[PDB]
Amino acid sequence: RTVFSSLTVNGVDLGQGVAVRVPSSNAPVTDIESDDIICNTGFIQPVSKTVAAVPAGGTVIAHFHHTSAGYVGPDPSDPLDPTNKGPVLAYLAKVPDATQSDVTGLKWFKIWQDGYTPATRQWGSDKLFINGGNATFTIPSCLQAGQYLLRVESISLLNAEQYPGAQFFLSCGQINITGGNKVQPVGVDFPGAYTSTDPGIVTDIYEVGTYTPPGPAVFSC
Ligand SMILES: O[C@@H]1[C@@H](O)[C@H](O[C@@H]2CO[C@@H](O[C@@H]3CO[C@@H](O[C@@H]4CO[C@@H](O)[C@H](O)[C@H]4O)[C@H](O)[C@H]3O)[C@H](O)[C@H]2O)OC[C@H]1O
Ligand SMILES: *[C@@H]1O[C@H](CO)[C@@H](O[C@@H]2O[C@H](CO)[C@@H](O)[C@H](O)[C@H]2NC(C)=O)[C@H](O)[C@H]1NC(C)=O
Ligand SMILES: *[C@H]1O[C@H](CO)[C@@H](O)[C@H](O)[C@@H]1O
Repeated sequence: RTVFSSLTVNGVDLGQGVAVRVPSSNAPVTDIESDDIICNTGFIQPVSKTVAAVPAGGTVIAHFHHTSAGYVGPDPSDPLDPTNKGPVLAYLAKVPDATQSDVTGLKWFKIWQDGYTPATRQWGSDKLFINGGNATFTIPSCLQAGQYLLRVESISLLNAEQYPGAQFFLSCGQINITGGNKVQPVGVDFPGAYTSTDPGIVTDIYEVGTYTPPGPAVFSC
């Protein structure tokens, strides 16, 4: 169990809950056909009306912690219990307004992931743990400026030998990409991008040799 609940943009911490729709619970989403797979559900109200300005090319940190409160001191399961092996992923979708309530029917492109590295037997989740819940990635330099949602996700595959089983821990940040260029990548639907036959979603982690995280290939300029 883990929750993405704060952002840092080019080394500046925005504050707990700022520009993120923070779920009230650290309970996972498990239904990949639910609209809950888009940006989670049950947000702490009132939801932030901050939209973080981020230059295209800028470095973002999405902060995960064990609970929706963020950092509350030492905890052996903060940011997650590292027995929960799996990937970490980040997607963007262009939106008319990053504070709009309706997140359905958006087109999501993947900008970062960290899956499994066979030679070191290390998962993205292990690195997230080592990094104190910091999922650090760059916003592609060539993107069209404007408002976007930033969907960042930690998947636990501990119970993923069947479907349902995989546990999806995700939130959406609210950003305004500045500068940039004119690229508007092709995206995928949520729900829809993840299916019950995807071997990134149904897998035995005690039988992993190679692993491919679910969803489309990472977009890069
Ligand atoms: O079908 C029903 C489900 O939808 C429901 O789940 C709840 C759906 O409403 C959620 O609250 C939302 C949170 O998002 C707000 O949107 C904006 C977020 O950005 C802000 O900057 C802006 O001001 C907000 O407008 C939206 O206003 C608010 O309603 C709630 O958290 C979910 O639990 O459950 C019942 C199902 O039957
Ligand atoms: C995770 O991210 C935070 C940024 O939110 C890092 O904290 C900052 O570290 C820099 C340089 O190391 C300092 O200038 C800031 O004063 C720190 N801010 C804090 C502690 O709130 C933090 O080091 C990262 N954690 C890990 C384990 O990498
Ligand atoms: C944002 O910051 C990181 C270093 O903190 C860089 O690695 C990245 O290229 C971007 O400048």
